[PDB]
Amino acid sequence: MMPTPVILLKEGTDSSQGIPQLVSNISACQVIAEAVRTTLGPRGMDKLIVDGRGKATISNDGATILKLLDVVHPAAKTLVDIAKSQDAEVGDGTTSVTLLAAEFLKQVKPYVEEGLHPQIIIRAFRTATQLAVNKIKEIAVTVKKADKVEQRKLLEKCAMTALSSKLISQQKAFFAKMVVDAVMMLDDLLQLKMIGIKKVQGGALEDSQLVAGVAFKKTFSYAGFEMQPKKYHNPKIALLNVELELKAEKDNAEIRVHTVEDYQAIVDAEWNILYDKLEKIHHSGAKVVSSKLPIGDVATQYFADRDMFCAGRVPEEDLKRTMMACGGSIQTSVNALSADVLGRCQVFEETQIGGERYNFFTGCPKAKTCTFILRGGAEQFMEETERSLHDAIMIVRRAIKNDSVVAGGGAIEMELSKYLRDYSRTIPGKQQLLIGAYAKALEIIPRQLCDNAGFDATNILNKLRARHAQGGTWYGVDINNEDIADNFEAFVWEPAMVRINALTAASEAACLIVSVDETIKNPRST
Amino acid sequence: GPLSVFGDRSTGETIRSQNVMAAASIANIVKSSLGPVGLDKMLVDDIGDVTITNDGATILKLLEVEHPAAKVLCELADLQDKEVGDGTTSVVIIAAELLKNADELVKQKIHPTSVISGYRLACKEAVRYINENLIVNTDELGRDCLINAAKTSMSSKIIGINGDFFANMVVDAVLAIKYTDIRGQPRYPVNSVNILKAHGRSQMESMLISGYALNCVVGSQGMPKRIVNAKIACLDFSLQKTKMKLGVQVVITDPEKLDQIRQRESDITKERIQKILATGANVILTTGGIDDMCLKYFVEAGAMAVRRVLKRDLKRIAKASGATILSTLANLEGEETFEAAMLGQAEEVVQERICDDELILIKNTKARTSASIILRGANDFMCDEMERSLHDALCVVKRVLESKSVVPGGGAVEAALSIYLENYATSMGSREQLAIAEFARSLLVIPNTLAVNAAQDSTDLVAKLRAFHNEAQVNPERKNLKWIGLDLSNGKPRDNKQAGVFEPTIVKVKSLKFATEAAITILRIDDLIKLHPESKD
Amino acid sequence: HVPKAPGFAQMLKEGAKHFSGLEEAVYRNIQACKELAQTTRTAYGPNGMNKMVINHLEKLFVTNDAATILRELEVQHPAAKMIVMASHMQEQEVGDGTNFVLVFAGALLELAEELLRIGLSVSEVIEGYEIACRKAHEILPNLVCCSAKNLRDIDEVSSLLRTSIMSKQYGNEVFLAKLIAQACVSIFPDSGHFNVDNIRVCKILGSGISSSSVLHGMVFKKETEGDVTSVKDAKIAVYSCPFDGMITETKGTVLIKTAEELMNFSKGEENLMDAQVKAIADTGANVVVTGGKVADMALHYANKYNIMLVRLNSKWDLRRLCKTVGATALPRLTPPVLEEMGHCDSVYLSEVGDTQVVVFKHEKEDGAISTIVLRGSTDNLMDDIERAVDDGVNTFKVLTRDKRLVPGGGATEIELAKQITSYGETCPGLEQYAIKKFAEAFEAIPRALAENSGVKANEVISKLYAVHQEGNKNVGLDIEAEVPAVKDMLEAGILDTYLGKYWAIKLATNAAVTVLRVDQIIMAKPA
Amino acid sequence: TLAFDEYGRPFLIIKDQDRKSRLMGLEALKSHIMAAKAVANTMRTSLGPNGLDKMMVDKDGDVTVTNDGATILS
Ligand SMILES: Nc1ncnc2c1ncn2[C@@H]1O[C@H](COP(=O)(O)OP(=O)(O)O)[C@@H](O)[C@H]1O
Ligand SMILES: Nc1ncnc2c1ncn2[C@@H]1O[C@H](COP(=O)(O)OP(=O)(O)O)[C@@H](O)[C@H]1O
Ligand SMILES: Nc1ncnc2c1ncn2[C@@H]1O[C@H](COP(=O)(O)OP(=O)(O)O)[C@@H](O)[C@H]1O
Ligand SMILES: [Mg+2]
Repeated sequence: MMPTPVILLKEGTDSSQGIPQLVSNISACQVIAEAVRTTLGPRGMDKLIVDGRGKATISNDGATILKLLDVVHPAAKTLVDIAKSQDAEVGDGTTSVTLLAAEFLKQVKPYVEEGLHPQIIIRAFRTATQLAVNKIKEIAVTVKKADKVEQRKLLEKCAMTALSSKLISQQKAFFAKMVVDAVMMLDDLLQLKMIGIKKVQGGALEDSQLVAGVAFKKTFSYAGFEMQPKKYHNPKIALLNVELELKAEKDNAEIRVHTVEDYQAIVDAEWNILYDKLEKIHHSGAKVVSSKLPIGDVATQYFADRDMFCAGRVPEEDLKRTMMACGGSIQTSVNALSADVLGRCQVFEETQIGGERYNFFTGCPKAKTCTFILRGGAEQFMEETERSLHDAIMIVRRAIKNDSVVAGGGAIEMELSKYLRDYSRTIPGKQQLLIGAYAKALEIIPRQLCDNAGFDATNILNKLRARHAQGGTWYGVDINNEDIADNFEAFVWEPAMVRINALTAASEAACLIVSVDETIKNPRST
Repeated sequence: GPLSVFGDRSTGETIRSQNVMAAASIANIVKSSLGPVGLDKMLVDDIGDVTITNDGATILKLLEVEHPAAKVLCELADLQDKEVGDGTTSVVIIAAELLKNADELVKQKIHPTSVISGYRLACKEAVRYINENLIVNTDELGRDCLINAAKTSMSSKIIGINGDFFANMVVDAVLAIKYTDIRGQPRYPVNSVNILKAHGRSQMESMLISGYALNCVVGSQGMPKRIVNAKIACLDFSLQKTKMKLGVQVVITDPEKLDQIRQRESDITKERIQKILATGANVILTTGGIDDMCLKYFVEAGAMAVRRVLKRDLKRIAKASGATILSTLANLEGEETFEAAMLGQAEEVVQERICDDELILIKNTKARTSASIILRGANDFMCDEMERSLHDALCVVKRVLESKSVVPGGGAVEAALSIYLENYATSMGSREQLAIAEFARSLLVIPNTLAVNAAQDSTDLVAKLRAFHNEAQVNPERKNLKWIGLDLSNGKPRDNKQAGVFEPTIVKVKSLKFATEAAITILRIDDLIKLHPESKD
Repeated sequence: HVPKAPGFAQMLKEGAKHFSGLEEAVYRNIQACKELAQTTRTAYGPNGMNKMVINHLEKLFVTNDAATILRELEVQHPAAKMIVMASHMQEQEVGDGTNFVLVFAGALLELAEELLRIGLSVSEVIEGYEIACRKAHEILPNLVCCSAKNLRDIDEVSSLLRTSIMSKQYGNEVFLAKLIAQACVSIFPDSGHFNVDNIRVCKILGSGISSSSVLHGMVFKKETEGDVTSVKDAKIAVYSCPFDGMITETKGTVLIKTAEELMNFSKGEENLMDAQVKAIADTGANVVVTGGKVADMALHYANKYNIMLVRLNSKWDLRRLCKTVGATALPRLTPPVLEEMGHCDSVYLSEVGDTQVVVFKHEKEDGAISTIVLRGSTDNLMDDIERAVDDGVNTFKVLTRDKRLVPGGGATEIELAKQITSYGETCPGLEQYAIKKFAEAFEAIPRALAENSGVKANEVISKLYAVHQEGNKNVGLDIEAEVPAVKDMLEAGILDTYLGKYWAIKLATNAAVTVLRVDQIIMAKPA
Repeated sequence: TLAFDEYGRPFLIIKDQDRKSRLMGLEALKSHIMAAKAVANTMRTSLGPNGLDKMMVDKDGDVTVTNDGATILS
């Protein structure tokens, strides 16, 4: 009843102001944190989100669940972007970054309702975060005896905990051994495009395998592929970027002929153009032909008579992996074919895995790439297995360049609460209610390890705060037994930069929510 | 498979989070109207009526609610008026913060029955500590206790002036209606004070009428409107023409007997009016009706007759003036006796000018010397606010004179209970110590709300508040820091013993008992089923 | 029954409104511009609060700069657009102080309403504001105490740039001052024109602000399409033509008349493209960057002669690469490059933040161009630091134009409030009331600094006039803690944009005068 | 409460949240078993040599009598 002007404010916009705006932003982050709350820990469940088209996507990753909720709240989009940056920087910090940033707002939620101008909270959050990321670097263990069997065992323990809380229960010793062997075959770039993860429907998780070479899906061929048998003991691969069809036209050629004696010479020349390209592939040992451009019926029957195999319409992502596997080079022009541009393998067969055919390469010792073939019972089952595989790969990718690891579980998150509560009792002012509130907010990572399976989480935090204040600093939460356990001796490991980027992204997100005091939304939504 | 109910079912922590937001929706409204720095609100209806008030009972009664957990806190404010009368913004904020801190406990997988049993050990200990840490009864301070307790209630309302004008009128009103009872009970019925409203001069012209102020008119404009040494005749029967009942009918067989029956309806009527007027009665009060034929007998004899008065107003006049409420004829088969020795007495019955209305005043009533307060304000919105603020001020001095015990206000009780219950939770606390520890943090919201509405320092003034109360409990050197409160006009902890910030004991004892009991019922809504409205079938 | 009032003299509109007089037109333009001044008053100062503003495109903008807020708000009041375009002229001129315009002109119109309702009309408040505006430009050269002249290096500008950073990034005032010092000084033109377009911001999603750095070169967001990504010689041949051969312009038609011309056409086209790639391989080139597309035959000989290919789809990014490595974009097909080659130090690729980038990193010859690579947890945070980065580059252009500085933080506006009040008491006329109200508009500018810090502005503004007794002229505001006891600004180092203060007073005075000139408003039907 | 805050502001998290369905409870696991048992009770009668066939009608009206479990659920 108050605002009735002749000319309105902007158009029709509503804007909240002050203290009711800030509690509206904190309580909005609590609702979106419930979609990643039950996905923490090995006893954490997954979630299924269906869109309007009917496509079902079952996952437990924070970067997968939060992107499918279609959240339109302005403050709640901050917790989605830190789950996207954790997947882009680390790859396995996802559900922990979103839930810890919501606790930084809920611990100051009784403090923002009673005074406490938020510049003191931003200064206290940046002070506690810099001390938290420094105590991790001063306690992260490392070794000086690398390039041995001990360094490979360090990469396997970080991949088993990365494969934890996924849809893998007893296949931790089988899958994580293949993840470490996948990145050691790569070069010194650690590119994720140099490893193919292809899903084949049909088969259990034990039927999966890590191919040392490459394997493509055997796309649409022509008449002549029931010939050309798949038994090669030492073949050569001709990677091409040319068309092997009779109708290869430059789309601007007009062959004006004058007589019938020269008219037949043009048609004989069009076959002689295609057959000259096939003679360049021949007489060089290249029994296997690969090209991203299609091959017609003429060149398919020519290779069947000369006992040669071909494969057309190969995707460009597969030919780049095939080039690094066999050690050759993709030649667009067939005139420059030699022994230096062809590939070399040992076993090249076309199997029948999952009903569909797959042409797999194996036996090449100079393989700078690999291919991990997944076999599952559903399309959404293999998509979760692919999403769980990317989290284990990106952990062991960062662990090579930085081998400093910390203890898994809630071992680091509890001892950082010890060093911050001892720091808060040595400084005067209003920071005792904010540094200590930052330390109590870090204790939810051992809470969600217990609240997902009961475990009497109130009594298990009194044992964690007593063990870290008395003895070791790597005591966490045991999952099989309902007690505290040393996670460093139980081989529950994780890299140190997983928790460094988790504390950095959660603090910068929590400092952004407390810094906005007005929210203006324009009604034009077309 | 599932339940085939036609309504709606929600289980788990959904209703456990909805009841806290339902209680916080009510507490965030009334948080801006607490303490001397509190501000009033506006209650606009759909028909156009505007109600400006700041009391916790008048706001929540007119406000419509839908949630079942919201109706508990709204009916909690209605009980505070009957039991205490000023304690009806502070109960709603405590009972909602009791659910906010208990919601943080049940999210830690703590069972709510331990929180219910933990709240009962902290509520009974809070009444035990407040009854052993009072300062003094009403013997040492005397009249200074009644004035300082009255000014604490008026500080949150429109009558919170720096002077003692409204404070002295309330104490002189309760002290003039001292009605003794059996077994030594000096009762003070505050409902007998007729609080009247009139849009007139400023608030400094509020008259304290020693007697009673009747809100009625004389009627016929031929009666003397001022009678000195008046004799009040309180009676409840309509002074109209004698109408026969349903069982009696007039069936005449002779035309000569027609006019004698018609004149008999007024002769029996005027026979009562001549025997109640020959006994010296000058003022006649009637709850029924005096028609135009009977008004002539008061103009001719020179008597005042007031018709259609309230039944609740006639009992306050007849008890204060020594009059007997007579309904009919009586006294052992007597024709017309009226018991003329039982007439009321009054010094002066005068109809004054009350800014374009008529108001009848009775001066000192010669028997009991009652009191009535006529309020004066700018508009009708201030007069409705001045009536609610005066009625809450009358209930404060009623409980102090009945229960001679006062506690320091301004957050001094909630600061001492916030530290005693933390030490109480450490002694006998094994599994319910977390509920007693959150009972102390929920009580701290009363000094926290005083710092928000005053725009002062929040996390430093209350931290300095409990610094004095901690030294008064762990350092037994007679520090006498149990009366440390808040100075909201300066922003520093002050001593409420010398400053005169006094509150009754049962304004916080009954507040902590009603808020703890209301927090138990809302803590047991883990399952909630809502059926569809059955309106059109 | 009930009658009604019809039109009187000129009611000829078909749905449009009309405003005339002081109460219907002048007083309503003041109250509309007052709501914009109270809107951005909270976001003003180092302790200002951010604002999540959503435009019509349903995207999120969170910032504390008043220039980017008004660009997203769809304001429809006509007099309110005059204070928005006056703040937009502050961004185009100096790039800093856009919010200073909303506070000063919002207080100029608010105090003008107190003069029209008590006294003089718009013919004397406007003439009274213009006298005090000319006198305000005589005190500003007298308030200059320091200068950005001695030791123009990364040490002195690391402290002189903190004032523009701490007003929008309070906690990151130390990291962003060093990143803007290693970028603005490194692109110095050796006493020439400082171009602010030579500093780009590459937003890389990833870790926090502590991992941000400045690379001497350019960082793109594209791929290579090759396997020659390791380049150490870095002899770059920049082209603007599409690297796929030379095609004709009008129609294009291959004319075959015999069987020999059909067979030799496909082999002759491959030999023609082979001679052009080997013509640039013999010149020593390693990086070939084109603007258009690239055919499959050009990629075949690029990997054969071991040269790297870079695709740049944007035509504006191609011109910035020519100023980075010192080359020239050739519009024709690949010639033997004589002297228009590029010369970098190391061109490589790295996947930082799950983003494969191409870096033209200079190691030895560091100063040709700069690019600040910012890191952040959210995409909304990196847009707010980019606004703080652009405020640091725009402040460096102000110090190039004028090296003078005035002590900010409230110290300049109090001395401007004291001298104008001295001129107002010595004016024996009726326009002295507008001169005294012009000095009170400068009083409300440190009032917004104290209200955003949670301090009572009555005790803050009383201590400022008590310490300004004719000889100090430097004490501003200490917003570090409650109960301020304010200190000197030259000892703290809070001084910025004397040329920014010279234009923001002139633009806000001309904006408030233009509103007061409007006496009659004739609007149309909005459609 | 849902779609409203305690301060009176509208509480909108995701788009079209009034027409959404979310179940965590204890019946979310119960709804998965009762939906999967009805598929298993349908395929129980078509098991073994005495398994009775099922008549499947397509969207175009074509009728195919199938007994193998692959074509029935598809
Ligand atoms: N064997 C184990 N014992 C106890 N806790 C474990 C074990 N394996 C994993 N965890 C815990 O489960 C959590 C899984 O976190 P996760 O969801 O992977 O984080 P992000 O989403 O960032 O990848 C880790 O914080 C870790 O402490
Ligand atoms: N002079 C004062 N100094 C400090 N606090 C005061 C003063 N006067 C009143 N208060 C506080 O203001 C509060 C007002 O409570 P109130 O809303 O009247 O409760 P109710 O709604 O039950 O009547 C009291 O709790 C009291 O502590
Ligand atoms: N360290 C500091 N101490 C006190 N005041 C400061 C400090 N840093 C910045 N300020 C104040 O904050 C204000 C920020 O103004 P700003 O919004 O940047 O103006 P504009 O919008 O024109 O750029 C300045 O007027 C300055 O006085
Ligand atoms: Mg600035």
